[PDB]
Parts: sequence; structure tokens; C-alpha cells
Amino acid sequence: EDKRAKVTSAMQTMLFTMLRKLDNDALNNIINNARDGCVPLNIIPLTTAAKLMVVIPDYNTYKNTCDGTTFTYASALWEIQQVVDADSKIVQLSEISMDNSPNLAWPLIVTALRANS
Amino acid sequence: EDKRAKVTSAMQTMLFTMLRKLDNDALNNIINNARDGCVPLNIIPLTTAAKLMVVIPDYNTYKNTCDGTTFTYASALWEIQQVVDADSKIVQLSEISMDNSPNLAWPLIVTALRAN
Amino acid sequence: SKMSDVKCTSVVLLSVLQQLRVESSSKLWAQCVQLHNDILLAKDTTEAFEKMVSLLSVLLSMQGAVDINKLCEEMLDNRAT
Amino acid sequence: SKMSDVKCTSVVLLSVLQQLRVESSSKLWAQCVQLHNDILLAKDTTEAFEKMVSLLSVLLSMQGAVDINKLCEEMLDNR
Repeated sequence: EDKRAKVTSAMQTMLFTMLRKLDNDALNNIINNARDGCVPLNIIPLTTAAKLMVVIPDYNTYKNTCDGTTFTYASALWEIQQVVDADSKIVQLSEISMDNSPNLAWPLIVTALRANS
Repeated sequence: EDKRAKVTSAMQTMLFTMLRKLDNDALNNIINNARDGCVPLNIIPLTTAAKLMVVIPDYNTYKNTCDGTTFTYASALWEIQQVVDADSKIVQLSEISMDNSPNLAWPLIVTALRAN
Repeated sequence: SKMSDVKCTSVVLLSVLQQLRVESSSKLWAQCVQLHNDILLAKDTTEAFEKMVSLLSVLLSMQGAVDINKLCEEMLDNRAT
Repeated sequence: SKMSDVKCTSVVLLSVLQQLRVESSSKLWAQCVQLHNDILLAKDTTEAFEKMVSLLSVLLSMQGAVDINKLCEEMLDNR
């Protein structure tokens, strides 16, 4: 399983070059978010009020994407329904503050519903 | 009416856009030849002196690709070895001339070997 | 146009997912196939890109199936190969 | 460059061949797979384009697998 992996490496490199060439704002967001550790747990849906789960790795990333109950991702707005920490405990939106950020068990998992696009 | 047949058509149209956008001399020739009915019967070989089989549909197409014993195709040179006519009977190269061409059973098939 | 580039990219992406042995998951693969076909059959770029967001999200949701940092490191080190 | 484009087209081309049920032919498919892998692993544009000529010829050698004029017809009409 050596040549196969070189072929696989080559296919993925060509894949992302096409993605880079596409220069789409929504595609760039999910690719760039994943590089920062903000990755989806399920397929990003397209129906209004459809469930999305994403890993959010740190507070700097959280502040860049979430404002109040609104999550911005893939050029769409998502209303956050649940936040859990690495212990699967519910984090109330009030505790996710700049002042309280070191007391949380990062990374967090956000469960949001699709709403504006 | 099948979604699958529609997908295949959609996939193939995009394929030629990539092929057409490449604007490759070697690729352009084999695609344009096929448009004129000059189509390969086997995989075009990559080694020196490996056999190539191609359909030649008419005399105007023959003259554009064949000079003496040289068949020009895929941006490479090929030495013609044999010509069979539409009835599988061998046709000697001296017979494939402008004056003798209607008397031949088109299409003819050239089996050539890569000179490069 | 750019319509073509998104459909072309989706065939590669499904093929990338092919190599990653996704077909074992007969629902994910069926879901991947449905998304890929919808992109090829799409009539405006909005559908191609929206469906592509979802289809690409499949690769991104696969922990360690790709190492995006590892891959992006390669592009910058290649710098036009 | 042009080379990235040629590798991408080969993945599309092999996939197109798969949709054409070429897989039932083990020996043709192996040739198609080996060429596709060589194109993705290619060192320079000459080898990539030479191998792409070979791989594409698989598609052109298949009578009716493509009706190049009918395909080229929806190309020109749709543009």
C-alpha cells in the first residue's frame, strides 16, 4: 500500500488546487475553518432548520464565528441550539465569555440549525 | 429519462471542456480525427515500434494523415505496415492514390508502428 | 464558465472519497453519490456550489481521513510543483 | 500549471470510463487504472500528456461509447 498512497496524495492535492482555483467564499470558509480546527461533524445541510454539528477548537475561533445565538459558517447563518464541552456537559451561552474562557473544557461542540442564506 | 443516463451526458460534456480548455496539440488531433471518423481501434502505444490500429474513413482524410509510409497521428510519427480495406483484403500502398481511390472499399484500416 | 469547474471538481472529490473507502458506509456513499449527481445535473451555479459545500463537508467531517494542514503544507512546499 | 489541469482531467476521464461499465473488462480497466495513476504521479508535462493521449484513446476506441458529434452538438448549441 505504497503506490496507492502516492496516488491518493496526488488526487487530494489536485482536488484542493481545483478548490483553491474556484475561490468560492462559502467553500473557502469551510476549508479555512477546518485548517483552524473548526470542522463539521456531519454533512452541512441545506434545508431550513436542519441540524449541523461542528467542532470549535478555541475562544479566538468562537468569537470569529458566533455572535449571540448566531453562528456564521459556509456563507450562511445558523442559530445555535446546544454547546457541549469536551466532557459532553452543556455550556450555557453565558459562560462562553472572554473572561470565563480558560474555565471551559475546550474544544466545544456546537449544534445549530440552518436559517438564513 | 434515466437520471444516470443524464449524469453520464453531463459528466461527458464537462470532460470535453477540460479537454478543449487544455488546448493540447496531441489531444486536439485525436479528438478532431475522431470527429472526422478517424478513430483508434486499440490503445495508442507509448513505446518505440508498438502496433497502432486506426480507421481511415475517406481519401481526403487519408491524404491529410498519410505521406508515403508515414502516418501522422497524435503528434507522433508512425510507419505504416499494412492496409486492409472495408472487405479485409490487403491494399497495397501504391493503390491508395488519388486516381484509384473510388475503386477502393472505404473505410480502410492502417496498422502502424511507433517510430518514436 | 465557473459552472463547469464546480462540476468537474465534484467528480474528483467523489473519486477522492472513493479512494478513502467510503463505499463501505452504504448510506454515506449513497448520500455522497446523490450530492455529486445533483451537482452535475444542476442548472445554475448556486446549486452546484451549495451541493458542493455539503459534498466537501463529507471529507472535512472525516477525522484524519485527510490532514488538511499536511495537505496545505504540501502546496506551499510544492509552489507550482 | 497546465500539469495540474491534465491530472484533474484524468480523474474525470477514468470516472467517465467507469460510468461506461469498462470495469467489467478486467484487462482494459487495469490499463486505464495504470495510466490514470501514472498521470497523477507524473514528473513532467510530456509524460502526463503522452499518458493522457493513451488513456483518452480508450474512450475514442469504444464505438458509440461517445458520439463525439452528438456530444459536440450539445456543446455548440448550449455553449
